[PDB]
Amino acid sequence: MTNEQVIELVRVLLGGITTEEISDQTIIFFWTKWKLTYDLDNRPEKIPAALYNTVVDCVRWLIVQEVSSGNSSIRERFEKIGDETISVKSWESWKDFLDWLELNPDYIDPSLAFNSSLVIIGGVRKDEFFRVKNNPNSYNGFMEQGVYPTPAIPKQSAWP
Amino acid sequence: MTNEQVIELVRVLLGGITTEEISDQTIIFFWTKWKLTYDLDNRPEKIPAALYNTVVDCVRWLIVQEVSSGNSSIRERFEKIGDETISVKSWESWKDFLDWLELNPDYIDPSLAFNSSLVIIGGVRKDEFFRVKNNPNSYNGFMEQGVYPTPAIPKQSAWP
Amino acid sequence: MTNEQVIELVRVLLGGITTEEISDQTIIFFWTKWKLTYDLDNRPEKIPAALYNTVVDCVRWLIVQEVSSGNSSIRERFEKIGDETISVKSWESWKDFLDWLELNPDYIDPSLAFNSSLVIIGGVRKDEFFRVKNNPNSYNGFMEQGVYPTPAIPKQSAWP
Amino acid sequence: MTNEQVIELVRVLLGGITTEEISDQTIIFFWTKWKLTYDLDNRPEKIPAALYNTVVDCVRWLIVQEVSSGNSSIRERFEKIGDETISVKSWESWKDFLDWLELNPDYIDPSLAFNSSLVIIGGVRKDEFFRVKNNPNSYNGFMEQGVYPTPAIPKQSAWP
Amino acid sequence: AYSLLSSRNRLIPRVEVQCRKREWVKTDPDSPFLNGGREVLYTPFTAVECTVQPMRGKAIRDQNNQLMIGGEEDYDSYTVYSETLLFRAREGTEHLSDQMLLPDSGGGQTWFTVMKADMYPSSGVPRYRYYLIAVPVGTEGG
Amino acid sequence: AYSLLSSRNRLIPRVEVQCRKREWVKTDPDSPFLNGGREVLYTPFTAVECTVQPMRGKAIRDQNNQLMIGGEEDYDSYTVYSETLLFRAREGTEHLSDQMLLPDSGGGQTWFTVMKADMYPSSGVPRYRYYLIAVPVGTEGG
Repeated sequence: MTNEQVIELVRVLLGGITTEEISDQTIIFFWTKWKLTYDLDNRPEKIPAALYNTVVDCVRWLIVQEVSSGNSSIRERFEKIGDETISVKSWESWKDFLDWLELNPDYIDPSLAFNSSLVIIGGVRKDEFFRVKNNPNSYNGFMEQGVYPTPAIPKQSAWP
Repeated sequence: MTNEQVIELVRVLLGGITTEEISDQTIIFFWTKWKLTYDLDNRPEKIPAALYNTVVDCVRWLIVQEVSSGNSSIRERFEKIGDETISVKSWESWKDFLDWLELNPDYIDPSLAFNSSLVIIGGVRKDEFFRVKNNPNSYNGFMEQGVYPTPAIPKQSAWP
Repeated sequence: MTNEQVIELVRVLLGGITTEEISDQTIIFFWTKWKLTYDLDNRPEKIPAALYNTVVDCVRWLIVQEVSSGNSSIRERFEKIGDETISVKSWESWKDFLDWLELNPDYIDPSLAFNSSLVIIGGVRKDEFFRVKNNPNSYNGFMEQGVYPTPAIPKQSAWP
Repeated sequence: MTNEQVIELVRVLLGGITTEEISDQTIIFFWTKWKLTYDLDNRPEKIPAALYNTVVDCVRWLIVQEVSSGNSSIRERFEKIGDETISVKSWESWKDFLDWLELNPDYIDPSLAFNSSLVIIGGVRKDEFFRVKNNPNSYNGFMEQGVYPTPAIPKQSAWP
Repeated sequence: AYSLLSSRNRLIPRVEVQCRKREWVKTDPDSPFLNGGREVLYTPFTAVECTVQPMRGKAIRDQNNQLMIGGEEDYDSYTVYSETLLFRAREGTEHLSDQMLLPDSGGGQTWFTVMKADMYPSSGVPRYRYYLIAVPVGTEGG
Repeated sequence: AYSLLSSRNRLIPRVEVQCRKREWVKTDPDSPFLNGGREVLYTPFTAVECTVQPMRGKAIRDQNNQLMIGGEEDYDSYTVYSETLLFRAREGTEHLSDQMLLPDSGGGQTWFTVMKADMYPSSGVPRYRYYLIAVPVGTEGG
């Protein structure tokens, strides 16, 4: 993806967010950070992964933007300069959205292979059995040397 | 990293915090603290580590800035010098952000190797098994001398 | 450290606290107290330890400064001398900060060796085993004399 | 310590308490009380102990000063002699401070040997084992005379 | 001291208005009078932020068009809250009262002359209240 | 008895003001009149802490600049709360009413003369309210 498409895509995904709420320079800053770490030009397979992380970081910057200003710590207002009176009572709204977004990554890109390896059962596949068995660093139960080593007990996991 | 980029990077990460809220002097003070403890010039492998501690320390100084002033202990205000009336009601917001930031270090630098060694199981690796076994200071169960020492029981952990 | 650096360092650590809130004489009073007890001139290894205790004592004096005055026991105010009305409703803020500070001593000096000996397991080190074994005052299970003393039971912990 | 330094030291420890809140006479009254019970002139080892009790007693007198007056039982006020209106709402604050001070004696004098003998295990020291054994008044399990005394059972704890 | 009122509001909209200072001068060379042929000198400026409101009642002297023996004359007025300092006339001087341009009931724009200014010297915050009366139609006031 | 009001406020700012006492004296040696050539003697002093506020309405007599047949005259007034005792004039004596110096609508500073003083003898707390009127421009009052 080029530098101009990312701002176009992020703004649409964030419900048409405006420039003052989030500048185009900040989006490039997070976009560039994941470009150098994932060398997207070298391997184009990380386009969905780099795109998903970029949006999440932008939401994080939005939350901290409410902080460091007076918006986060106020929950009341009252103006009265005569006959005009106004009283109203997004920091908390951005919170659960970030939690919700991390649970539905398909909203960004459906090809993220999300939710595929929840349950793992060991010893029910030949591919997984031999990979563990043939690992030279593996130490299993058949290596119990006891008091002092004896040649009756194997020193390697793999079968001869 | 040089003395000027740290301020530029910190402000962007903190959502464009202003100069009056945190001076550039205080940022250097915490930046210099970790430079001498991690000799960044001698070993550049600690650039992410020094950067992470610098940002966290700045947030800590921000929290104590609300304390030691009237901002922390007040939760109401009311002004009236005639017809003008105003009533409104960051110490609490900066608290949870520090807890959140301590749980998401990838927001600062993805290369921090966060969350990699949660679960440890002993005796399932040859590298770790021999490290403990060959340790001259190790004392294991096969050394139980009893009432008085006997030459039938080893005095060293490593096998001959 | 000299007498002038400590005030400079404490004020920065306390978020730029002013002179009226805490005088420079009180800081010297607590600084001098830990100097004579830890003879810093004789052994410069206690610079972090004496510095950490000095700041904690100052926070304690800040808490008791809110007490012994009207600030601690009031939580409302109302002034009305005509058209000017003001109503607002740090003793409690200094409380949890002292609790928080005692849990993060690295904020003062990272070289305090904090949080290093939480879990202790006995009998798994030769250094710890022989120190207890060779202690002349130690009394272990192999000394059970029973009804009346007999020469079949050792009277010293160390092996011959 | 002389009669003048005690007032100077107490006021600093209590955060610069004023003269009207606690008179210098009352400080001497509690100071003199512990001087005669600990004969400080005869043995100067009790200077920290006498100082600690003096400060605690002063806090106790401060708490009872709020009681026996109208300050303790009131929790509202309202004044109006025309256009001037005032409404505001240390007995409760002095309470927890006394509890806190009783738990941190190091704030007064670090040489009080506080918090050193919490856990006691018997029979693991030769010094303590022989102290109980050689005590002529000790009565242990080997003295069970039964229906009527017999010369086969010892009448003294110490071994011959 | 006041803090909240010492800063600009953030709920009620405020606008800026234009104003102009006023002096006077004598022109006749030979007339022995201080008046002479009077002239007024202007120097424009603006108010930082202001709020305009109309009279609250319906009293006969506060109505807009008034019936006189000549014809249906015109009248307007306002109450203004502002953070700029405006001055009235001072005696024994050549300074006149400040004026500021505001919309009227006839759809046009006309100059209003400051008549009453309220200040709170003991409070400190720079917030003022003014009362204004529209200049007679066809003239520049006095 | 009152306690809170018997102490100085700690929320609303207060300021001190300057004042001056006033007497009068006869100067003419031969004139048979009590007036003679009247003169006033002053002795300055200050008020401990005060609050100044302007008139609340917009009545024609409370406006600052007033149109008279001679020219746009000047007028000002205030209401003051203070903890100092100030006295009005007393008859059959040589004492006049106290005056105190305050800012005006024209940007300068002028003397205001005490006209009404309010006291609460049965309450005890020393808090007073005064009403002041600016001295005519170009004179020292009466």
